[PDB]
Amino acid sequence: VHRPRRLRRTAALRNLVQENTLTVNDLVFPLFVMPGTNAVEEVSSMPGSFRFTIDRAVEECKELYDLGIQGIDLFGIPEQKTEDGSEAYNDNGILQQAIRAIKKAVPELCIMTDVALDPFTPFGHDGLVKDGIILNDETVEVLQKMAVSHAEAGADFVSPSDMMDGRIGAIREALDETDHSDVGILSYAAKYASSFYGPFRDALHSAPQFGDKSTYQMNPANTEEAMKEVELDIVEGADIVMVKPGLAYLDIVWRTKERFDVPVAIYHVSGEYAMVKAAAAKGWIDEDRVMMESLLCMKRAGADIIFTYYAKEAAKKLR
Amino acid sequence: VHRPRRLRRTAALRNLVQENTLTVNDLVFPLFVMPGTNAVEEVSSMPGSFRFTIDRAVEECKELYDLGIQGIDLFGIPEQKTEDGSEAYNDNGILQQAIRAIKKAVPELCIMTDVALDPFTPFGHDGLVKDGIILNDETVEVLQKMAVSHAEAGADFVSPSDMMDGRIGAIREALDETDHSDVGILSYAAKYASSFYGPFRDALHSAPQFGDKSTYQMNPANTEEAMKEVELDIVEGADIVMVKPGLAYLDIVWRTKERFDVPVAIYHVSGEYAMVKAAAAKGWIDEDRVMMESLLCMKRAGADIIFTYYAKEAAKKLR
Amino acid sequence: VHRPRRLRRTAALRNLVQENTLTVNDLVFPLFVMPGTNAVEEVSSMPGSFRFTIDRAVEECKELYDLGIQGIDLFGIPEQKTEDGSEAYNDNGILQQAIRAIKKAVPELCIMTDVALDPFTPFGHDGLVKDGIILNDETVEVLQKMAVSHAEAGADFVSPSDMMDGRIGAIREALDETDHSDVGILSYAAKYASSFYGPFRDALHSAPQFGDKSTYQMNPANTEEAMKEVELDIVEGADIVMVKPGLAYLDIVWRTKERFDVPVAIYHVSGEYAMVKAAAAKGWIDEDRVMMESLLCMKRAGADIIFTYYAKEAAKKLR
Amino acid sequence: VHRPRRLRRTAALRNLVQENTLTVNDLVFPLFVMPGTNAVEEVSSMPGSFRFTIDRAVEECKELYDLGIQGIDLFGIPEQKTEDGSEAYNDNGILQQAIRAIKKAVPELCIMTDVALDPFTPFGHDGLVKDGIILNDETVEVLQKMAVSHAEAGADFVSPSDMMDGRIGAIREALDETDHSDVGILSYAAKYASSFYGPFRDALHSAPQFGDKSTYQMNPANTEEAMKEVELDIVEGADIVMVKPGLAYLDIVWRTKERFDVPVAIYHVSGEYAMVKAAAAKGWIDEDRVMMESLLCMKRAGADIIFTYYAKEAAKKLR
Amino acid sequence: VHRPRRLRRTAALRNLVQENTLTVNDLVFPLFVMPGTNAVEEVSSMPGSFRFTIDRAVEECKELYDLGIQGIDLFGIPEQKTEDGSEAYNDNGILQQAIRAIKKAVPELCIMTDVALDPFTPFGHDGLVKDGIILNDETVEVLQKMAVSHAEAGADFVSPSDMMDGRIGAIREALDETDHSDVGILSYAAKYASSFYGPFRDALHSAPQFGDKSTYQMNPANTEEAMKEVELDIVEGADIVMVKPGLAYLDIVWRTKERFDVPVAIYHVSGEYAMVKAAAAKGWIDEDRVMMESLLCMKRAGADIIFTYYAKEAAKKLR
Amino acid sequence: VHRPRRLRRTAALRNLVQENTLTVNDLVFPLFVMPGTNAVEEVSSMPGSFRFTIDRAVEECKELYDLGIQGIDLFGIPEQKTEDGSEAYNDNGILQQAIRAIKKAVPELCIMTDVALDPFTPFGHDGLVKDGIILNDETVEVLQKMAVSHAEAGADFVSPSDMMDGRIGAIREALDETDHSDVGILSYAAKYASSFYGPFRDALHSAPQFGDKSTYQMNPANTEEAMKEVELDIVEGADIVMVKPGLAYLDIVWRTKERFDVPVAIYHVSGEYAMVKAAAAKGWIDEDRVMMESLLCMKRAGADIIFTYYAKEAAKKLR
Ligand SMILES: *C(CCC(=O)O)CC[C@H](*)CCC(=O)O
Ligand SMILES: *C(CCC(=O)O)CC[C@H](*)CCC(=O)O
Ligand SMILES: *C(CCC(=O)O)CC[C@H](*)CCC(=O)O
Ligand SMILES: *[C@H](CCC(=O)O)CC[C@@H](*)CCC(=O)O
Ligand SMILES: *[C@H](CCC(=O)O)CC[C@@H](*)CCC(=O)O
Ligand SMILES: *[C@H](CCC(=O)O)CC[C@@H](*)CCC(=O)O
Ligand SMILES: [Mg+2]
Ligand SMILES: [Mg+2]
Ligand SMILES: [Mg+2]
Ligand SMILES: [Mg+2]
Ligand SMILES: [Mg+2]
Ligand SMILES: [Mg+2]
Repeated sequence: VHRPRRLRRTAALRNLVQENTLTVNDLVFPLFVMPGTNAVEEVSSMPGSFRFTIDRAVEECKELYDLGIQGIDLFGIPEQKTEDGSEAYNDNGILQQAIRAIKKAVPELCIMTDVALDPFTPFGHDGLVKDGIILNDETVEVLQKMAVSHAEAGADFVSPSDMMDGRIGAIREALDETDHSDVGILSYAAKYASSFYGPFRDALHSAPQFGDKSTYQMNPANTEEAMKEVELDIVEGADIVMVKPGLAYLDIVWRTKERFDVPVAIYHVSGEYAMVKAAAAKGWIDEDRVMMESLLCMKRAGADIIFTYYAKEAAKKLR
Repeated sequence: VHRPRRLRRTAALRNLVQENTLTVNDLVFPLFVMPGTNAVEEVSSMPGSFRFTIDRAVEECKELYDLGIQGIDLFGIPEQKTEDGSEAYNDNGILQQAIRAIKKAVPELCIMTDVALDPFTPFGHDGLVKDGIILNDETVEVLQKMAVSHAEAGADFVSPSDMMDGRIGAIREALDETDHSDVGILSYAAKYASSFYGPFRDALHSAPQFGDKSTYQMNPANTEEAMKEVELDIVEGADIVMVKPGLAYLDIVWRTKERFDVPVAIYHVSGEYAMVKAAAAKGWIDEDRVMMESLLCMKRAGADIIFTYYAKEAAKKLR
Repeated sequence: VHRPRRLRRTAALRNLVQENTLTVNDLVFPLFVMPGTNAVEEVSSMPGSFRFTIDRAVEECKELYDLGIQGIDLFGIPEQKTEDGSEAYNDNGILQQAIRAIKKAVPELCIMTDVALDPFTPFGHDGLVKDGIILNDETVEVLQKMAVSHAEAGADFVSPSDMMDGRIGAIREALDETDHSDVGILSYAAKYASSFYGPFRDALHSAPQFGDKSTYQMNPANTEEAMKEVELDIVEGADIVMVKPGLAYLDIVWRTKERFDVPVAIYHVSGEYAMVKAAAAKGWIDEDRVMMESLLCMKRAGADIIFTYYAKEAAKKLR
Repeated sequence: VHRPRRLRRTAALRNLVQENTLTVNDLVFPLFVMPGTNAVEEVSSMPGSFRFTIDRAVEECKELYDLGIQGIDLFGIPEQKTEDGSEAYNDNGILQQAIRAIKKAVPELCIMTDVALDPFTPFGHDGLVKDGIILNDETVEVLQKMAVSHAEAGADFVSPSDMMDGRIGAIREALDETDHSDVGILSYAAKYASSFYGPFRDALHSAPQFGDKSTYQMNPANTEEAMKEVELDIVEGADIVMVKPGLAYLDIVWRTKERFDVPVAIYHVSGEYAMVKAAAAKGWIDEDRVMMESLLCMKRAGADIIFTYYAKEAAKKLR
Repeated sequence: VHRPRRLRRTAALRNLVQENTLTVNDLVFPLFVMPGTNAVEEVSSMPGSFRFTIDRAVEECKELYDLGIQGIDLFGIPEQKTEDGSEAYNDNGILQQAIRAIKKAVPELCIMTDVALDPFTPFGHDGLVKDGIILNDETVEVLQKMAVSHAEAGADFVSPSDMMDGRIGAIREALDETDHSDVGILSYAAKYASSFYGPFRDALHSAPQFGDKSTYQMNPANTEEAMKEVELDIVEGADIVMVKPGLAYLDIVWRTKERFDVPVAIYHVSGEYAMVKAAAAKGWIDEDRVMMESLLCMKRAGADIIFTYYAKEAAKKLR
Repeated sequence: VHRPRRLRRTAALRNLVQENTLTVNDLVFPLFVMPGTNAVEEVSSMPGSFRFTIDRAVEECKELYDLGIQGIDLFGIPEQKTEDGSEAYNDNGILQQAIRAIKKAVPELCIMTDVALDPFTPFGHDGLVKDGIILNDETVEVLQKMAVSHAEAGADFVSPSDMMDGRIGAIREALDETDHSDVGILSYAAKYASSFYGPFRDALHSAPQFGDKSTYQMNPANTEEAMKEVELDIVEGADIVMVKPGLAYLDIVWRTKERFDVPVAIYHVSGEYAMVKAAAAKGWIDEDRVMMESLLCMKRAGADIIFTYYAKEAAKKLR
């Protein structure tokens, strides 16, 4: 009686019933900005990924937008790393310059900016360290000024990847106070303590991360705790809530979409990206096929936004 | 605290968070075929719609598929109308000739065929009439042969618009018996007794429709009864289920999608089409914008397939 | 075994099981009030619709109530349009006079009043414009005084169609402060950026609307975002929540009714009205049948109140 | 913040927000028919209710339909009572004569017929008795013939009040076999062992009811068991399901409507009717107001059809 | 296969599976206290009901508790009725004396006290009347002092039957402020504007109730609005929430129990009581059977507490 | 108020609250068997994976079970490939020899056997090919015999990976007929048309896979269709249901577990395995940590059984 294969008999039927499709409007391109002029350094552990000087990020953002990419996520690599991480909220900071430069050149592009102290401190942590303890409230107060700093330079969205308690609310208070109630917050609501973050940590040159990040980042075994975490951020006022990492976390994505009535974002992490890249170099997989299939998997799971290092290559195929 | 306008501040942000999108793959173009060679009669009450000869129907389907449309829905206008409606299951019938011709020329296109006795009988009803009563089981037995007839001509899908009880299960049985278990059924599961079908009625020249069709077509006031209708049709083995009419019935479309786990189809009826067309001719509305917005509304309501007479125009804009 | 057609066999059975019915108590008549004495101007793009002088609105409200209509929605057309839109909260305003006059003549009628700056400003926007940006908070403070102004003149309900963030709460604070805790608020909770608003914009003579209204009005593709929008307004204290537009938005209506335990209102928009009117002028549809069927569709979708320009014609048929 | 009294401040507002309404189309009038010509005996325990002769029953039905009542429920009082209850399926039985006479005179009225052995047997039970045991399957086999008998006389619906297991499926089978698959079944799905049926019992003169009917009629303490009872009856093929008694059973009515997607019917029992009637005669209550409020309560509980002895009085007021 | 009658075959099986049972712990006895010494007046419209002088209420409360009744609801009939209703919060009031006397004699009994201005004012309303408008906030401030007055005299629970907005919260604030955070509140959360309250209004001799109570008491047609009403009272801090009236409102009771995780109370109103009493006087029903069946109906619907005038007669049978 | 980091402050607290854990009992080791004696060929595209001879397969299973692995999944590589794939049901086939040998040596281990025609046919598809069409019912009839063949050799479970319609029910029928109603079925219920199966394909040497397998394997874009697929398979009688591929499909795994009440299995595909393996060889990721985290992710998604090529390595670490 029931033969499901009827909806798969032809390409002309599979497209009709196809529940989900990937578009360029689902893609956000992360951009690493280092100091200097006219230099582009390839990440050794992320083939195809690059460190960009401000002038080169500007031109990259032209190519990105012309391909139809709507948003970018900016990551800063400072020349000086300090224990108090005060360079994070420097108005003359490399990140701040990048925002200001890109907003001038490509105004129609949405500039999302990372709000974390990870590459701004010698300990390699998202927050301030005292006696081996990564502090909560002391960090958030630094995070407040950082988000203000980004909004000041002209940023559209701030994306705090710190995983501190109640930072989203404080940042909302901080941004509202400084005439930026129109600058949005993409919370990294359920960021897990993953072993998939390798290639990202050498890409930002962040100094030895010391002890692991299990004091604040989620236990990879937990599902219910992600639901608690996301809700707190929505009550705090987050416009968009993200789950990280991506591929092996598509179950959390589904739970967040089915339950919260808020745009869902996902991170196609460096490790996932390096996995596809290394296996294709050996000839064991097809890079193009796996990268696109995995991006469609994220759309099926219920993600609306995908922060991916394959965004530009994905943009070219969806033209 | 909460400012939803943040996700509306720029075209860049609106596109990232946009929950639903319209594609060429959500469109099916209904096609009316009349007897003769090389003639295209425009429908008076549907500007832009045409009665096609088998040879010019082929011409249209080349143009349709090249624009990226995956499926068509065929309607036949027979030279002769009989009380027993036997021409419906004629193997040399115009409908059958059109299927066989289109399938030869453009094989990669999905041919869906209307299974109803409306234009084949002088009484203008979907079934066989006796003493003013439109008969159920006697009709289905004729419909069984009709559906088999289409499959024999080369049809991919059959779309029974009759609204007789238990027709789908019997058609499934009849199709399975004649080695066509790979031919699908798109059921008009919740088809309503609407006054929006005016322009469709004179388009197929169907003879005096007599009294209304409230004895079998659903009461426009009923919601819970659409759920009952759809289920029976799924248990019977429908691959796709349809809600008709479209615009003013998007609540039913949403109920069907949230409850049944089966591809949902919808009909953008001739009345809706003529309504946009007549108001645009006066300059009171923008044709392109209203037609596209109404199509987006249907995707939002949770439809996957849209039977629309604007399909080709919409395809041109999404190209 | 199961033959649903049994409940459709006769008119005497269809009425018994009929899930929903339209009554006069479901209808609200929108009224446009222009300055002057003894003048009634027909809207060129809305046949059957009229611009009313105060003395003529009074007499119209007699005919409306005598037919059994319980509520009216007042729209003002001022002689002077100012960039600050201060005429909106003028106690001697044409809208205010209308409220005061109608309340004297027909006390038993519920006067709902529009709270938006659309026809009161040269830019044709629901709010105040600065550097091309339609302001949020600055607008709401003007909206506060406007609602107070209406309540002062004797209005029963205020219906803010502005689509600003947090206006409903502020208006509730504003009305509570000025001894009007008994004057209700019908929020336009999920008003979409539609291309169906044409004939309404020329009816209020509102000056060229400049750029589109996508910064605040909802994306026609969004369903989940409407659920977020409605809830915020209910927490803010809205007595009634409306979805706009109507016919092609019946899915949102269903979601709002099934989830919020609050009276649901809907807007039968000018474009929908002009569509039925233009097609009937051509003879392609039956005006009476389509207008009533579409009103029943709204009752089926779960609406309690219908703001419709066919209200009086609908009232006459339901007598 | 929240003031619900805002929607109660005026008759104009109460009517707009009113969730449910009572219509003539929700009313079915039960009619008792006795042997003889031209005689109307008033029931002592039901003031306003009458025993009717076939000829005066016709007279009543003209008056009923002209007031707008769509359906009647017929009860027969036979001249002779036999232990095998064979008069129930007599083709010249008074019930059958009444069906055939009413259907000729007022054809546009829906005739529903009681299928029970209560007034046809000396033991006063719904089924056949053996050794003090009211038999199940032996009863249903008699009920099958009874239902067929009514269909043969011209009945539109059969309403089996017996509360035997699996009776509906068998009646459906029996009706389908005898070319009556178009005749519906209104099942007394959750009929309770109530003490409210006093005035109904002497009205049909049913001989000494013996011991109570707790062996088959539901325990007034059971909720979950009504859900079990109703489902079996729907799977068996009931078109409408009924809850009995009415007023004190509105919770069951709500459970049935929220869970089953099938038209729900209810019985306004003789005891409820006599209760209002006796208290009004003392001047302790207002008859008109209580009868109407109780009918509104049933519509609110989610019933669509109401079997009530006040049907004609209610029809007069809704006219 | 499935024969439900198996669980009804014997009394020894019906008791095992019986889902719900009525106990004495489900019963609360309402008590009307008039001024004077050694006098008991029978309510003409409520046979079996009595007006009690303080000394006679004390002795009645002995008989009530000895039968196993845990709670009583006290209603006051003052010698003087004033427009400001200041006698309501008089420490020397007849109600206050009753509380104090009964608490001395039967300490183990739970004294619940009515908090409404109905029999304390000449207009016969639950609140203070100004220009025909029954005031909200002005009433609640009087209600605050009334509840304090009751708690002062030694009351256990206060049961506000006023149906004013936000009274439960204010009374909670008022009781908390005056060292009575341990005195509970049984809110009349969803009290409907019923025509069943007749015999209660003459029992308290309350002066002509003037215009009806539709400005604050619920529309008998509304279900969703009861859900909104109950929640507000639970957020305000109500320990117990009641639905009124009882029998014809068992659907609201079910909705309240299934959704709110809070003890549910119900009122077996005077009109329901007078209905059973009048019909039994005629011999049409069995008083004992109907009274107990209807009390079990309330337990089935999900009520925990039943305010009933048959409580003592019910207590005697459940001994 | 809320600080989730409290449950992350120490390893002592993280372990107490940890929602999910990985055990040796959640692991199944897939085993490839080739013809010959005493030979172990390592897969070029899967480092760590091996082609085993029946005798060395036994050797492996001793080592596997001693580490605590409860189940294995056997794949056969036949010396000869025929178009009818008859070697699949050969009783002296290598697969059958391996079952019979392993079951003798290590009896306490659960032998699960792959039921597919992929490595047995030159066309490289799961079913029989005719005119470019992979046949359904003709395939299942061969699969029936195959499953019976395994049961005859001594298999405990059969795991059909074919993705033909209605194969499970027929296999259940076929197994029950041949006195093997105690042999289970682990259905590949939602197997997707993935590009992750590269390294598995050359491992079993399966001849040119021809065109893709989108005619029967699920579209990676479909969520609702996995729910439809799984249900049919459960109604057919599957004891365990599987989702494939794994990591990028954890949303489907969660949907299946939350809805179906049947043990959920998952496949850690060769592509995922090669991805971790290739990236670790470059030193971009930690092999041990990523492999274990991905396995934990699967347990979190709600899987109970995990088919993984890292099973033995994982078993060593959990020892
Ligand atoms: C139903 C209508 C048949 C009829 O009444 O003629 C099947 C075809 C639907 C077409 C919709 C339209 O374009 O009106
Ligand atoms: C059930 C009652 C039969 C009986 O016990 O006599 C079927 C008829 C219901 C009538 C309800 C009433 O009016 O009491
Ligand atoms: C499905 C894949 C068959 C094929 O396409 O060769 C059944 C076996 C799954 C193995 C998964 C893997 O390791 O790739
Ligand atoms: C979160 C993780 C920081 C770290 O531990 O390196 C902030 C940035 C996420 C992207 C990581 C990736 O691409 O893997
Ligand atoms: C909302 C839309 C304003 C506009 O854009 O014109 C306020 C009034 C709604 C009615 C519009 C209609 O009737 O189409
Ligand atoms: C609510 C109703 C007051 C009234 O209108 O009389 C407070 C007391 C309820 C009991 C009424 C009854 O027993 O009917
Ligand atoms: Mg957090
Ligand atoms: Mg059907
Ligand atoms: Mg809003
Ligand atoms: Mg039954
Ligand atoms: Mg209240
Ligand atoms: Mg399957």
